[PDB]
Amino acid sequence: RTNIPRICSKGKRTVDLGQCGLLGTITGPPQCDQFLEFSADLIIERREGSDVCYPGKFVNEEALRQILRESGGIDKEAMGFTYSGIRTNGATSSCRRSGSSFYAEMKWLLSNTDNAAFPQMTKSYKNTRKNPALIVWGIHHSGSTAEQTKLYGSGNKLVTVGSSNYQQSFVPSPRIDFHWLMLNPNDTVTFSFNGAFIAPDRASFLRGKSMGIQSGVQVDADCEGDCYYSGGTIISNLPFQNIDSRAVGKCPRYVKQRSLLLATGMKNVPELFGAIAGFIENGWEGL
Amino acid sequence: DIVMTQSPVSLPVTPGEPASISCNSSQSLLHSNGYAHLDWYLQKPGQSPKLMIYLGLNRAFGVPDRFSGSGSGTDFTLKISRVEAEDVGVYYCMQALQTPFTFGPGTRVDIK
Amino acid sequence: QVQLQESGPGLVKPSETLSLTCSVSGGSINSYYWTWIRQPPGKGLEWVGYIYHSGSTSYNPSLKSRITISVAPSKNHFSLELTSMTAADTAVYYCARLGGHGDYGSDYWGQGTLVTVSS
Amino acid sequence: EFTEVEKQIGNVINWTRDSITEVWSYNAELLVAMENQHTIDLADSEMDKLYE
Amino acid sequence: EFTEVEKQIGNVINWTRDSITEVWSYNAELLVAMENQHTIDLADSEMDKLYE
Amino acid sequence: EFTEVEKQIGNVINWTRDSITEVWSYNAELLVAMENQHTIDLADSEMDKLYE
Ligand SMILES: *[C@@H]1O[C@H](CO)[C@@H](O)[C@H](O)[C@H]1NC(C)=O
Ligand SMILES: *[C@@H]1O[C@H](CO)[C@@H](O)[C@H](O)[C@H]1NC(C)=O
Ligand SMILES: *[C@@H]1O[C@H](CO)[C@@H](O)[C@H](O)[C@H]1NC(C)=O
Repeated sequence: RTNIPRICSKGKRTVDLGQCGLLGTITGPPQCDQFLEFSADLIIERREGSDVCYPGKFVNEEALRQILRESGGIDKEAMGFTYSGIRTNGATSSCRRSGSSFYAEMKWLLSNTDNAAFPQMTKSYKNTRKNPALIVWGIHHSGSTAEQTKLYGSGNKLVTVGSSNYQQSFVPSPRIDFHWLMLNPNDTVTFSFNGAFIAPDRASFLRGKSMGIQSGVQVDADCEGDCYYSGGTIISNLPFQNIDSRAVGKCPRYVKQRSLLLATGMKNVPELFGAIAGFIENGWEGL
Repeated sequence: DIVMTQSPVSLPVTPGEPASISCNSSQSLLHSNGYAHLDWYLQKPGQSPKLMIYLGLNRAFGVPDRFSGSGSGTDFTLKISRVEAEDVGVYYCMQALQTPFTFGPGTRVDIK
Repeated sequence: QVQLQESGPGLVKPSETLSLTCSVSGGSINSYYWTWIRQPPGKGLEWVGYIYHSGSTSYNPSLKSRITISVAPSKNHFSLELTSMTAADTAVYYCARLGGHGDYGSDYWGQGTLVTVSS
Repeated sequence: EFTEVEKQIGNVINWTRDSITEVWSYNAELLVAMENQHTIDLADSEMDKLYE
Repeated sequence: EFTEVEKQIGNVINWTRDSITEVWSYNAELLVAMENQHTIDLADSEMDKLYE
Repeated sequence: EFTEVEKQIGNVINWTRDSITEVWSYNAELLVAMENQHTIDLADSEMDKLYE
């Protein structure tokens, strides 16, 4: 029942994300600039941690979080896209490093001037290395149809992403929806678009094996710990616990009872075989 | 190795004509999606080639609307709907499907 | 834009190792394939081999075991190094990244250096 | 813990975790009872063994 | 029961419930059989205690 | 096994199967230890029965 209310996890690479979200380490908001190529064996998340700065949400975000928690950190490799005929310097007032900017890991695509046009550009990336990729893109659902026409020219917009297994299409509906993808090695993604598209710039590659927690306390470097729960660290050799059932790691299993006492000692007769508390009258204190 | 062939060798043009250059292939140049992996290059004399048509039928930036590539499978053809004086030069078609990478023999487009 | 520019010697003795350079500007070699297009005078373009930023390469089978393309430890410099230079191998060497490996509607070529095999 | 999963799958996960909690609580109670009884009987048997 | 749920989560729920049913049936069998052994052992022990 | 299921329901299925694996492994270990102890005690009881 006694828990250390500090995350003491020395001997392991530990990063404290803080204001940075878990999904943010791929997207790259202003609050995750120092965790873009992080490598750790314990990825701690926070209550105030936000995945994005621009208003929007992911798709299969719980699955992506469960992939990222055991990822062991992500290794960014540039996909090599460069764009001719369109502007790749889109910014917003919501995300501010120094001035009005956008994500560091992905590039917002616009037109040359307002209401002009948008060329049908198609791009591709081939996985050279043997680890699976973690490609993610974005679709910009604009606030108004007039703003959509100003940003990406007049007409309907069609964005499709294809691969060996993944094959889908997206249409904006007039604010940013991020869709990820699991890309097997020696497979070519295809980013065909003619409009709103938060185009990727770097590909995330998984480093190894780790485990992620979701806490609200500080980080220490003193214990040799295996399992951490949402309000501290539980270390013991005991088999059962009572603190929290959502603990992640290698820790005692959760039971409802608060005190299960194993009789390490023997039967006390103070002042089944029938010797103790039997023909023997009472126990002895002088031994 | 994938060999490239194209017809004709030298097609002379008058300023103002509908013109057609066709480049053939010895193997179907279709990747897993990604359209058809052949691109068109255009070399000025004493300069470097720059991309005109990518993936068979898509126009690159800086390319006027007169150029229009087309084709599928192993038959690829470049069409020009209006010939001016700045279209003179050697034409190269490149496959980008599998290693090794080869060019065409070249289409020396002269005048008259 | 990723602007490319190449430099190197022009007078090279026969059966001597050739060495060029090609310094990019506007970007750096941290992604994509980098191509070393060959052009003999009056003949067609010949691809000799691309190089990835990691180090993997795919050389030309017709010119195997003659060219060692390597990228410098600095990420804004990659070079060609050809062994056993032949008088029939006199060409106008180019330097480019080609828009067929990836981003399809964008490519950037070099300027075109002159090499000559004579005594 | 911070953002919410879909309600149906979250209720399925809570039902599975509550059933697993019930199974482990019953197993812990029965286990503690089992070796408490066995320790008492082993002490009694050792006492009777030295007596005999 | 009245309206059928989505089929995949329905099979997941049925598989989970049928596994927990097996776990509880096996645990009930062990609990009942172990104490039918222990009640006989306790009665025989009490009779041997009275005898001695 | 061949075509992968949706990731969230697959993680739920693996977590449920791992919990059931832990329960069955603990039950098997406790079962083997309990009935080995009972077999040894039964042999000792039969020897004591023959001796007396
Ligand atoms: C599952 O149970 C927890 C308490 O352990 C609760 O906070 C959470 O809201 C529950 N999930 C759903 C979907 O109701
Ligand atoms: C689940 O099992 C019940 C029987 O207990 C059955 O009536 C029901 O159809 C099953 N659900 C599905 C989705 O097959
Ligand atoms: C579930 O576990 C199996 C191994 O038993 C693994 O192959 C599979 O990928 C896991 N499912 C998911 C969604 O990761």
